[PDB]
Amino acid sequence: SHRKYEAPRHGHLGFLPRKRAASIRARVKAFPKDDRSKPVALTSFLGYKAGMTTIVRDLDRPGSKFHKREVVEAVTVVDTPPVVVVGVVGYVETPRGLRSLTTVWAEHLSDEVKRRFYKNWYKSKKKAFTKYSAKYAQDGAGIERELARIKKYASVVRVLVHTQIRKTPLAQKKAHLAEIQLNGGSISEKVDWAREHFEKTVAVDSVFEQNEMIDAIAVTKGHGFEGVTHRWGTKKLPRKTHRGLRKVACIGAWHPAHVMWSVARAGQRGYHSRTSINHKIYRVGKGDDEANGATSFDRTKKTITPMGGFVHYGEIKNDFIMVKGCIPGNRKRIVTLRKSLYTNTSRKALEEVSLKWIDTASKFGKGRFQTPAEKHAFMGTLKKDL
Amino acid sequence: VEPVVVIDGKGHLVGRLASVVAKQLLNGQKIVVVRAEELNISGEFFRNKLKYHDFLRKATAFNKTRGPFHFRAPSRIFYKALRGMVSHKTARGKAALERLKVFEGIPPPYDKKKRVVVPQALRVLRLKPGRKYTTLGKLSTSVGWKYEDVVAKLEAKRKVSSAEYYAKKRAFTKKVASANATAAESDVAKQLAALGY
Amino acid sequence: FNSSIGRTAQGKEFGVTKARWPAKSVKFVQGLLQNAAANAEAKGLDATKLYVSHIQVNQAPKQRRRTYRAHGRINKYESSPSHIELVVTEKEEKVVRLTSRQRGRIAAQKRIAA
RNA sequence: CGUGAAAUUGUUGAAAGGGAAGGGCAUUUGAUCAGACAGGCCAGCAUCAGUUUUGGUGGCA
RNA sequence: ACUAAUCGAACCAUCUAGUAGCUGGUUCCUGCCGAAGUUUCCCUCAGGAUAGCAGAAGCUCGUAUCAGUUUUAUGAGGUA
RNA sequence: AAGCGUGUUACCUAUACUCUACCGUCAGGGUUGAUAUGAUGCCCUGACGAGUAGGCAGGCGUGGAGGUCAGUGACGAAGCCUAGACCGUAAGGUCGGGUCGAACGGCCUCUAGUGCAGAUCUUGGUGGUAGUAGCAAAUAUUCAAAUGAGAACUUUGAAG
RNA sequence: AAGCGUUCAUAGCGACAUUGCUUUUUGAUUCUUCGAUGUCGGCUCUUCCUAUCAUACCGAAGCAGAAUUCGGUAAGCGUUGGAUUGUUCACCCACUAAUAGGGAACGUGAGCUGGGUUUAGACCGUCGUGAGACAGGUUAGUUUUACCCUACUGAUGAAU
RNA sequence: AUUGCCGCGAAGCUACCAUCCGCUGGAUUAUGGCUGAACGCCUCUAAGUCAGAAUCCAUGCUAGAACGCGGUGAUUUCUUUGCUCCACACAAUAUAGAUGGAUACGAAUAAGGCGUCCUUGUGGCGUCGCUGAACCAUAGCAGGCUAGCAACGGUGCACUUGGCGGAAAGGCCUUGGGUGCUUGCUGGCGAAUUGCAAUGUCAUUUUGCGUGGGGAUAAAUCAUUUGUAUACGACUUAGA
Ligand SMILES: [Mg+2]
Ligand SMILES: [Mg+2]
Ligand SMILES: [Mg+2]
Ligand SMILES: [Mg+2]
Ligand SMILES: [Mg+2]
Ligand SMILES: [Mg+2]
Ligand SMILES: [Mg+2]
Ligand SMILES: [Mg+2]
Ligand SMILES: [Mg+2]
Ligand SMILES: [Mg+2]
Ligand SMILES: [Mg+2]
Ligand SMILES: [Mg+2]
Ligand SMILES: [Mg+2]
Ligand SMILES: [Mg+2]
Ligand SMILES: [Mg+2]
Ligand SMILES: [Mg+2]
Ligand SMILES: [Mg+2]
Ligand SMILES: [Mg+2]
Ligand SMILES: [Mg+2]
Ligand SMILES: [Mg+2]
Ligand SMILES: [Mg+2]
Ligand SMILES: [Mg+2]
Ligand SMILES: [Mg+2]
Ligand SMILES: [Mg+2]
Ligand SMILES: [Mg+2]
Ligand SMILES: [Mg+2]
Ligand SMILES: [Mg+2]
Ligand SMILES: [Mg+2]
Ligand SMILES: [Mg+2]
Ligand SMILES: [Mg+2]
Ligand SMILES: [Mg+2]
Ligand SMILES: [Mg+2]
Ligand SMILES: [Mg+2]
Ligand SMILES: [Mg+2]
Ligand SMILES: [Mg+2]
Ligand SMILES: [Mg+2]
Ligand SMILES: [Mg+2]
Ligand SMILES: [Mg+2]
Repeated sequence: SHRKYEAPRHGHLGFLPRKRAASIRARVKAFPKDDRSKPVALTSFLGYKAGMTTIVRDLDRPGSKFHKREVVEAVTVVDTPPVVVVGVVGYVETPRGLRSLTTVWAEHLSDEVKRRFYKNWYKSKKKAFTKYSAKYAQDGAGIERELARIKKYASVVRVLVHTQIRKTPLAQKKAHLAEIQLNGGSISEKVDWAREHFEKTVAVDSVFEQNEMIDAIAVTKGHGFEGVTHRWGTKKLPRKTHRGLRKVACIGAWHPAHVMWSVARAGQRGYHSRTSINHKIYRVGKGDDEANGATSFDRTKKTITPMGGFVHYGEIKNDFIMVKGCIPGNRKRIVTLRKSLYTNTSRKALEEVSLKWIDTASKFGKGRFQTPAEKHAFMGTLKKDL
Repeated sequence: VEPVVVIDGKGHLVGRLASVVAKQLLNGQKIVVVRAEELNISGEFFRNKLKYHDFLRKATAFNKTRGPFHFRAPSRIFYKALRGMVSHKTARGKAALERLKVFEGIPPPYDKKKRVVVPQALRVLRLKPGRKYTTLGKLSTSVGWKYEDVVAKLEAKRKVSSAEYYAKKRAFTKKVASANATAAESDVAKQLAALGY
Repeated sequence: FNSSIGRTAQGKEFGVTKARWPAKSVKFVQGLLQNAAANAEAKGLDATKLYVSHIQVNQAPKQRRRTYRAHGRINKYESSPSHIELVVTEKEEKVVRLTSRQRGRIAAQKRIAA
């Protein structure tokens, strides 16, 4: 017989299987549609999520009852040192799908990306790309042969970048290598753009800008094996329930004589690839720019790092992106920021954000001071020596 | 009577070409089918689209990954019609189906190879004129095949390369058939004319 | 005998996932490997070439004990002892019938290519 | 502690194994094996006999 | 309720292999033949007896007397 | 149309029909002054062959008994094992090889506690489960030394 | 389609008749299960049907607007919180876009609970001489096992 | 004092008890239309065709076939002389089944193909099909030894000049010389006895081992270590 009481399903069937991700760097499964009139730019960037903080700004949207008033919003800051372009991959079109036809690498690879090709770096002879580097030796004719194939064929062109994780307070020592599609220009311009940027960095201000919607692509935070109450949001059973109450009472009817794929069952929670869209950029900050955290309204010569540092990450000494709200994944986690796949004109987009204040009070407690000079002025001179 | 027989899928009826190919493989003939997107089915497009939707909705209820698979490509729709005409669960049927290659478009090496047709499967020979028919390119795309425009760009590319092959072959056929025509009214020619050659 | 054993990284060198460390089993084999290797010097064999050519474990007769269950029942609590034996060894370092056709074909072949 | 079966098990050897295994008819392959020169084995052709099948052709009503 | 883990009549031995129209089982091969679940009676209706169907042993004879059939002749019938 | 109705042929294949062979059963016969010496034999002729419950017939096997083979056997009886062989439609019988060590068969008859897959069969033995469930109440153990082949668990000291 | 619908059979209805569909009612049957398929209801959770309550797009009206009514495609997406009752059913309060109807062994007891029915204790009423009966009321009354296979949820992994 | 109790309490986890985020293209149903016959009119329908739903398929998002696939880096000697390539030598290993040749336009089918011409067309004229029963190839001890003649061809073998082919290119078209063979024609010599038939053996796959000619000179796992991870495996990091 019927349920006797209708209710919506628990959990989303399109986010299955709730299994661990294949890689800790979530892959980009779609790039924006290419219009070849614009110059050759990157379609996404790589970053390390540093943490979250607080802003104040004036809302600019008529109709709202907080129009022209100071609203408080949560932002997340991601550490984005420039990516080093070290390769290019041509993709031919085929009645089975895109297919890499060939790849060309820069003649010099840093050790931070050479480490990516090693499981045991410290024992090896470090032989990676040593014979390939002799293809530029005489005059680089063989390299020019491969680049010409990408120009002739390869209707889709993607570039290879690796992070400068040395300039980051991670213990990792090993950079993250990824493919980023090149939009703008035709195939020849895309190949020429890749060739001219070999061994050269690409700043985040050239691919991103303030007030535009970008998407986050990261693996979420792992939680291990989890029961059905916190994995699917199913009702806890009554207190009187014998042999367990954090369960699903009926896991199926008699017929079909099987457990269904759509029944909530215990398993892995978190560490799933997720792609969240429509994160407005609130600030594109710069590394060699003291007063990162200052705005037009603060003028306090302070960076974006909270007082005492970002908890579990460190200080931000490089450039950064600062998007509204929360993105998937935790601190220290490699995140891919991608430009919007469609043009958003919501009026929640298209609106210019001017920050009025950035929080730098410590996130290691109830931080009550924005800067050490502010703490010194309020609290006075202490017993601790100078 | 050829070691590998290559059928051009264009203009054929899917089931009658599947009946011939099934019996051809079971008799030990290797068969390659090309341009499976121009295969045809009798009946109007909407009617055949409904028949695929009835096929799409049947799946294992407790696990969709193990149920009937619903292949989108027109080469695999045709292959789905070959199975069901072949005892595919036996090792003889497995060895038969190994003698089959089905393709979209005409890939190498079959681009420069001779293609045949099956007159009992040809729609222009089989269908009553005025009766509607479905093309396997439109049907497959309408149910989720993603490579109609890719095959079309490569098929038109091959036709350009093949039309200008036939251009110089016409010129060479002209030269050969001229010297043979002059070789007539000769002594050797009139003897072969009595012997029928 | 590996149903519901745990999994370890240390099984990779053998291509498995379930592998253990049977301490008491190893001591008994080490005792016999030492005894058998000791026999080889008394026999004059070369110890550097010794290898386990044959090793065989059989079920010894079970040693009975008793366990006590709910509701006044009694079940067996038996040991599964072993017989072990092993050997160590030194390393080590047509008619054709032809029919008259086949004979003639061979003879004609030998007179056709010289 | 005579002999020392089977269930069940270890080693060695052989063989096969995409959601059981096992079996019936036939044959391939591998392995293994009995008998016989004073005709044993497998065949080819001709002319017949018995039972059929497939044609060509002739004379009549 | 309790009367030694036994209680709407304990436990132990014997009568006792108690009776059962009821349940289960009932051990080699091949050959030939081959059923009934219907009649009447029965405190009969999950059972029997009785007739029928079946096997076996044959006996008296040797193509009879016959016949799940028809024809011809002669009746009878009260259904469609 | 590879659909519907109707017509014509060709073709496919049952343990069915025809022919032949072989087996068995039944029926009718032949066969003695040598039946080319086995008359429950040999042979001719024709037909027939499904089968639960059940009936009858002819046989195979086991324990013991009378007779016989002046049977086999420590130069190896019985038993057991044997993808080694042969006979029988079969029940079964025989032989080779290995193991073994003291009795045991063929044939004619007698006799029976005489043939197993079942009975939630009896007694004994053994599996998979499975190196699994578990060895989680009673607050709690730790360090060094000694002994010893071996110490989380013994002894002593210290501490908790 | 006789009539209703101011007139006008068919906007919306519709007598007298008649053709169906369904298996969420109850009958009827006794085919399966009595060397046992755990038995009502509720809770929990998933999925399916459409005979659509709402939501999308429409057609029609005795559609001026508004609000409604009839009908189409359509099950994509929702369909509630409470008082009383064990209740299925029922009834009311209230919110809501709406509070549609069903199925899945009358879904789902090694998932729960145990209020009811349906053991043994006890009381009442009626009936019975009595022991006792009551699909009459009342109260108390042990809800066992997964470690196997599959399925499902996650997690390794030989061979390339 | 089995976490003694109380207040505060970072980190971590966590709440519609907190905050952020939740896309746009096509094809369609009902329905309404266009053009338009059947039926000289009409008509959304018969041929065509427009718009159009919370529908469907894609864009997007998740997983990634552990028997789908691609590109790229490095690939172990001073190491029972290891690895790889090329060639030829011997053995084994198998065979879903060679026995002259898979012999290439594209579209239409109430139309085309080939040739030719013109004013370059949706052109004129001729011719063809009515099956591949074709075309190419095809004679020689399973194809031998040799003599000429005609002609400057045909075909094979390596070498080579240049171009094209990325859908799975891995093949196609060429250029130049050299070396064979030629059955295009005319000759000479040999073949036997495999006994009247016995596939009467002519292949391409895989693997070892050998010989001589080049080339290169790594990693991964366990163990230790981290916590962006975690029941264990696994994952993600560090270490001359
Ligand atoms: Mg419902
Ligand atoms: Mg965040
Ligand atoms: Mg904090
Ligand atoms: Mg089957
Ligand atoms: Mg366990
Ligand atoms: Mg116990
Ligand atoms: Mg013994
Ligand atoms: Mg055994
Ligand atoms: Mg399997
Ligand atoms: Mg004859
Ligand atoms: Mg008795
Ligand atoms: Mg009794
Ligand atoms: Mg009979
Ligand atoms: Mg009975
Ligand atoms: Mg009458
Ligand atoms: Mg009457
Ligand atoms: Mg017909
Ligand atoms: Mg019989
Ligand atoms: Mg019987
Ligand atoms: Mg006896
Ligand atoms: Mg013996
Ligand atoms: Mg055996
Ligand atoms: Mg003795
Ligand atoms: Mg007995
Ligand atoms: Mg037994
Ligand atoms: Mg029996
Ligand atoms: Mg039993
Ligand atoms: Mg355990
Ligand atoms: Mg304790
Ligand atoms: Mg409907
Ligand atoms: Mg139920
Ligand atoms: Mg259940
Ligand atoms: Mg229960
Ligand atoms: Mg109760
Ligand atoms: Mg105490
Ligand atoms: Mg009009
Ligand atoms: Mg994906
Ligand atoms: Mg994979």
